[PDB]
Amino acid sequence: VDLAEVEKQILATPGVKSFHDLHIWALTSGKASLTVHVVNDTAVNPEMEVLPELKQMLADKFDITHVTIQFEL
Amino acid sequence: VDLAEVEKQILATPGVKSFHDLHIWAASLTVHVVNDTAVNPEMEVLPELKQMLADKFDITHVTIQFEL
Ligand code: NI
Ligand code: NI
Repeated sequence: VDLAEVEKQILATPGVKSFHDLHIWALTSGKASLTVHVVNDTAVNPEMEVLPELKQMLADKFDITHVTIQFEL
Repeated sequence: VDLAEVEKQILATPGVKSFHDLHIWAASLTVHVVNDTAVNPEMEVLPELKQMLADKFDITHVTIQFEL
Protein backbone atom coordinates (compact mmCIF):
# COMPACT_ATOMS: atom_id res chain seq x y z
CA VAL A 1 0.00 0.00 0.00
CA ASP A 2 1.51 3.36 -1.18
CA LEU A 3 0.30 5.79 1.59
CA ALA A 4 0.79 8.85 -0.77
CA GLU A 5 -1.59 7.45 -3.44
CA VAL A 6 -4.12 6.59 -0.66
CA GLU A 7 -3.98 10.25 0.59
CA LYS A 8 -4.19 11.60 -3.01
CA GLN A 9 -7.13 9.32 -3.85
CA ILE A 10 -9.05 10.29 -0.61
CA LEU A 11 -8.61 14.06 -1.36
CA ALA A 12 -9.44 13.40 -5.07
CA THR A 13 -12.86 11.92 -4.07
CA PRO A 14 -15.78 14.38 -4.76
CA GLY A 15 -17.21 15.83 -1.50
CA VAL A 16 -13.95 15.32 0.53
CA LYS A 17 -12.66 18.67 1.93
CA SER A 18 -9.81 17.20 4.13
CA PHE A 19 -8.93 14.17 6.29
CA HIS A 20 -6.90 13.37 9.41
CA ASP A 21 -6.04 10.39 11.66
CA LEU A 22 -5.52 8.03 8.63
CA HIS A 23 -4.29 4.67 10.00
CA ILE A 24 -3.46 1.68 7.77
CA TRP A 25 -2.13 -1.48 9.44
CA ALA A 26 -2.01 -5.29 8.85
CA LEU A 27 -4.54 -7.57 10.63
CA THR A 28 -3.46 -11.05 11.96
CA SER A 29 -4.76 -12.31 8.54
CA GLY A 30 -2.15 -10.05 6.79
CA LYS A 31 -5.05 -8.10 5.10
CA ALA A 32 -5.01 -4.23 5.28
CA SER A 33 -7.24 -2.42 7.86
CA LEU A 34 -7.87 1.36 7.44
CA THR A 35 -9.48 4.01 9.65
CA VAL A 36 -9.79 7.67 8.69
CA HIS A 37 -11.64 10.86 9.75
CA VAL A 38 -13.00 12.76 6.69
CA VAL A 39 -14.24 16.37 6.69
CA ASN A 40 -16.94 16.37 3.94
CA ASP A 41 -18.18 19.47 2.04
CA THR A 42 -21.37 21.10 3.51
CA ALA A 43 -23.26 20.40 0.18
CA VAL A 44 -23.13 16.53 0.41
CA ASN A 45 -24.58 13.89 2.77
CA PRO A 46 -21.38 11.73 2.87
CA GLU A 47 -23.28 8.59 4.03
CA MET A 48 -25.00 8.53 0.55
CA GLU A 49 -22.66 10.69 -1.58
CA VAL A 50 -19.01 9.98 -0.44
CA LEU A 51 -18.89 6.70 1.61
CA PRO A 52 -19.77 4.36 -1.33
CA GLU A 53 -17.13 6.09 -3.58
CA LEU A 54 -14.40 5.83 -0.87
CA LYS A 55 -15.28 2.12 -0.23
CA GLN A 56 -15.17 1.40 -4.05
CA MET A 57 -11.83 3.27 -4.56
CA LEU A 58 -10.10 1.66 -1.51
CA ALA A 59 -11.10 -1.85 -2.67
CA ASP A 60 -10.23 -1.29 -6.39
CA LYS A 61 -7.01 0.77 -6.12
CA PHE A 62 -5.47 -0.59 -2.83
CA ASP A 63 -7.23 -3.98 -2.11
CA ILE A 64 -8.40 -2.49 1.25
CA THR A 65 -11.81 -3.95 2.25
CA HIS A 66 -11.63 -3.59 6.12
CA VAL A 67 -12.58 0.13 6.41
CA THR A 68 -14.05 2.49 9.05
CA ILE A 69 -14.58 6.04 7.75
CA GLN A 70 -15.97 8.76 10.08
CA PHE A 71 -17.30 12.06 8.63
CA GLU A 72 -17.15 15.49 10.39
CA LEU A 73 -17.94 19.06 9.13
CA VAL B 1 -13.80 -3.20 28.83
CA ASP B 2 -17.37 -4.63 29.13
CA LEU B 3 -18.44 -5.12 25.42
CA ALA B 4 -21.96 -6.05 26.71
CA GLU B 5 -22.33 -2.58 28.40
CA VAL B 6 -20.78 -0.87 25.26
CA GLU B 7 -23.32 -2.77 23.12
CA LYS B 8 -26.30 -1.72 25.42
CA GLN B 9 -25.26 2.00 25.43
CA ILE B 10 -24.69 2.17 21.62
CA LEU B 11 -28.16 0.60 21.05
CA ALA B 12 -29.69 2.94 23.73
CA THR B 13 -28.59 6.01 21.67
CA PRO B 14 -31.39 7.87 19.81
CA GLY B 15 -31.01 7.42 15.99
CA VAL B 16 -29.17 4.07 16.37
CA LYS B 17 -31.04 1.09 14.81
CA SER B 18 -28.09 -1.41 14.91
CA PHE B 19 -24.29 -1.80 14.84
CA HIS B 20 -21.71 -4.38 13.68
CA ASP B 21 -17.87 -4.70 13.37
CA LEU B 22 -17.25 -3.37 16.92
CA HIS B 23 -13.47 -3.55 17.59
CA ILE B 24 -11.73 -2.39 20.81
CA TRP B 25 -7.93 -2.76 21.20
CA ALA B 26 -4.96 -0.93 22.90
CA ALA B 27 -8.06 2.07 24.08
CA SER B 28 -9.13 2.52 20.40
CA LEU B 29 -12.70 1.78 19.20
CA THR B 30 -14.10 1.30 15.69
CA VAL B 31 -17.71 0.43 14.89
CA HIS B 32 -20.20 0.42 11.99
CA VAL B 33 -23.59 1.88 13.00
CA VAL B 34 -26.87 1.61 11.01
CA ASN B 35 -28.69 4.89 11.81
CA ASP B 36 -32.46 5.47 11.52
CA THR B 37 -32.70 6.56 7.78
CA ALA B 38 -34.93 9.58 8.79
CA VAL B 39 -31.90 10.92 10.79
CA ASN B 40 -28.63 12.38 9.38
CA PRO B 41 -26.30 10.90 11.97
CA GLU B 42 -23.46 13.47 11.44
CA MET B 43 -25.12 16.05 13.78
CA GLU B 44 -27.94 14.07 15.61
CA VAL B 45 -25.93 10.85 16.64
CA LEU B 46 -22.11 11.14 16.25
CA PRO B 47 -21.45 13.76 19.01
CA GLU B 48 -23.89 11.84 21.31
CA LEU B 49 -21.97 8.51 20.79
CA LYS B 50 -18.56 10.25 21.29
CA GLN B 51 -19.66 11.89 24.60
CA MET B 52 -21.21 8.59 25.84
CA LEU B 53 -18.07 6.53 25.02
CA ALA B 54 -15.93 9.20 26.80
CA ASP B 55 -18.21 9.46 29.93
CA LYS B 56 -19.13 5.75 30.33
CA PHE B 57 -15.95 3.93 29.11
CA ASP B 58 -13.09 6.54 29.10
CA ILE B 59 -12.82 5.86 25.30
CA THR B 60 -11.82 8.95 23.24
CA HIS B 61 -9.89 7.38 20.25
CA VAL B 62 -12.98 6.52 18.19
CA THR B 63 -13.90 5.98 14.54
CA ILE B 64 -17.63 5.53 13.85
CA GLN B 65 -18.92 4.78 10.33
CA PHE B 66 -22.68 5.29 9.65
CA GLU B 67 -24.16 3.19 6.84
CA LEU B 68 -27.02 1.29 5.13
NI1 NI C 1 -11.68 13.66 13.89
NI1 NI D 1 -20.37 -2.43 7.79
